[PDB]
Amino acid sequence: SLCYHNKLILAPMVRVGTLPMRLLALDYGADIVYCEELIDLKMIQCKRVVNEVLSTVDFVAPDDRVVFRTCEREQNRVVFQMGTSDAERALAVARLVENDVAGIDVNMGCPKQALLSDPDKIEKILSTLVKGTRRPVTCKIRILPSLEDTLSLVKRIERTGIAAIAVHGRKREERPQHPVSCEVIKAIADTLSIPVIANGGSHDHIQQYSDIEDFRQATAASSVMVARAAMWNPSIFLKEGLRPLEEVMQKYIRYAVQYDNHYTNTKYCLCQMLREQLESPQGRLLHAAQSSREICEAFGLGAFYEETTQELDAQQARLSAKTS
Ligand SMILES: Cc1cc2c(cc1C)N(C[C@H](O)[C@H](O)[C@H](O)COP(=O)(O)O)c1[nH]c(=O)[nH]c(=O)c1N2
Repeated sequence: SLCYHNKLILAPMVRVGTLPMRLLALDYGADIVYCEELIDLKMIQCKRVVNEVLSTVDFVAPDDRVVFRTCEREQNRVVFQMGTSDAERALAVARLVENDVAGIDVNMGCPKQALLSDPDKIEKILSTLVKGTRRPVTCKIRILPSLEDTLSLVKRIERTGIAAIAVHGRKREERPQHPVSCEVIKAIADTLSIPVIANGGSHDHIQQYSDIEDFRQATAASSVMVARAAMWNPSIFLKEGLRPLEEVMQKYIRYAVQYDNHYTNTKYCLCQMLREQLESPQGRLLHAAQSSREICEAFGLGAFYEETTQELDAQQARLSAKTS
């Protein structure tokens, strides 16, 4: 049901791509939102729990930590990314989450101790997945050192029946400071019979909404996935123009509290948004903050925090045995 053509996509990002960021990207016009990479070996340990208090579906590890949290609002739009090096374990993890997500993605940059380097194994993991789940299956790659090797590999990958491929147009051995190769992404999109999601354009190509469609045309790709630009301000997806960072940060913080996001993750994401402004008044208050309450107070959201905490407590009582 998920279509990968002509879309704006939030790229998978460790730490950044937890539920609050995903929901905020959807608010601002992203069509598809990837979660952070999560490890198959960790996910197989988790229990699926319907959390009626938060109105979420939680995947909860044996140490009681919530590894992945989702909700009905993103069900039709969220793509689950795993790091895997074992076909049958990947498939078990996909079946664990498949009823709560719209797509399953494999990060080819992830090791086998990169998967990208081993077409035999890629073909096995991806064909096992494609055959075994009712959701579309994608993968995400970095380009190889030679143009010709890159084109042969993607032809191999494509024959596994995946629905789309995201291509970060940088070689493994080069920083984000090196220019992105639109030439290569164009050659891949020209070659492949499946949609290609261009990636790697933030900063050097993508500073405002209209840069996204420009990058898509330069790459001749079907869609564009955005990571760093969205991490800095997820209203990058909004056709009408960027929103003021204060509005965005407050909206982020509200989601983080309403979905009981761990405060260290909330703080990490805010620090990425405030990257040029750690010395601003709010920057310094954030730095000192050691709890979600203190994060909220740093942004003028103390009354919001108290009220929401009371709401979530009252919801918990309402939904307990005693009320029955
Ligand atoms: C903080 C952070 C975290 C991650 C990443 C990046 C950043 C900045 N990236 C890579 C990312 O998806 C993307 O390919 C690159 O950042 C290039 O695209 P942009 O130019 O940033 O839009 C990444 N890639 C991936 O496949 N899975 C992941 O979970 C991560 N995590």
